[PDB]
Amino acid sequence: WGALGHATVAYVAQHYVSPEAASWAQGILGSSSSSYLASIASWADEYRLTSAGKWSASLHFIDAEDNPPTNCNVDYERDCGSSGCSISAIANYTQRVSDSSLSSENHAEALRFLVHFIGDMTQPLHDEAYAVGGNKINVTFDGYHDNLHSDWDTYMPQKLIGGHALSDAESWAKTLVQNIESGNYTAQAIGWIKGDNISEPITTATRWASDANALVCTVVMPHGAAALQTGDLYPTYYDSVIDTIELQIAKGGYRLANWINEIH
Ligand SMILES: *[C@@H]1O[C@H](CO)[C@@H](O[C@@H]2O[C@H](CO)[C@@H](O)[C@H](O)[C@H]2NC(C)=O)[C@H](O)[C@H]1NC(C)=O
Ligand SMILES: *[C@@H]1O[C@H](CO)[C@@H](O)[C@H](O)[C@H]1NC(C)=O
Ligand SMILES: *[C@@H]1O[C@H](CO)[C@@H](O)[C@H](O)[C@H]1NC(C)=O
Ligand SMILES: [Zn+2]
Ligand SMILES: [Zn+2]
Ligand SMILES: [Zn+2]
Ligand SMILES: [Zn+2]
Repeated sequence: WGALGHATVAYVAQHYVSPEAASWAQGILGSSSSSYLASIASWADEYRLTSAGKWSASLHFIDAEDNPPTNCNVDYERDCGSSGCSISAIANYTQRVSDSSLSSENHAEALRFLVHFIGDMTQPLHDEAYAVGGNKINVTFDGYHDNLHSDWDTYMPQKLIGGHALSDAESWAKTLVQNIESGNYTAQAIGWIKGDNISEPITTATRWASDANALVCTVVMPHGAAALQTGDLYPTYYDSVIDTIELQIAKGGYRLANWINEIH
């Protein structure tokens, strides 16, 4: 996800963290603001744009080597790779935030990374190798020449909401929260975190990856890529996927809240 998506996942998480957990994260982040998690949700993307951070680019995704749309599957040892992936990064930093030998700012870095990666994992193209996670699939959306990946990360979410300011993410999170507590997602919500255990970060994260990867075959490119490079994707393709985007942003937020609560 782009900026709006990351901030939204964070605001949703802020709603579900216990009051005690919310004070430990605020202490660790050195900020007691109303946007304590949301304001740093995109830090990892800014970091990879620096020479110091270039090494971390591969942590934002897992290139599942499957065969969409026929067969979608994730395999940790087959797909993670030599330079790490989102799954190994979840394990690394879950352990580092609560390590007593590390420094305060080592803890702040780990938390900032967790806030980000738990969200990135729900974007289906972040769990798929094909065409470089869809970046090579050139398409037309709303009259513009984008690529599949950027449409899922940024353009479709912004088409729905209308902007990427923190205030936009705050309002989107509000509707999502309503739906989880008293709406369409209420019955589903518990299944999003069922089984998640901080003492089993690899098994847990692989589960999150498989859940998102399955959508590549059924929703992202159910009829191959050639079917997507031929007309404008709005409104027909847009209409068929926008419900899934909201669902994935909500899962990220709910899972992040529960992860922080368990760690605390
Ligand atoms: C676990 O997290 C640490 C902290 O971010 C990673 O350490 C960085 O590793 C890169 C590449 O080796 C170095 O260039 C950085 O300078 C390191 N930073 C620090 C603060 O140590 C570490 O590589 C991560 N390990 C895994 C397996 O992902
Ligand atoms: C995709 O890439 C090539 C190069 O731009 C182009 O010839 C083809 O028509 C493209 N598809 C669209 C939708 O541009
Ligand atoms: C988490 O993992 C350990 C097993 O290693 C277990 O004792 C604990 O009950 C597990 N389940 C939850 C929900 O924490
Ligand atoms: Zn992202
Ligand atoms: Zn992306
Ligand atoms: Zn990212
Ligand atoms: Zn509530």
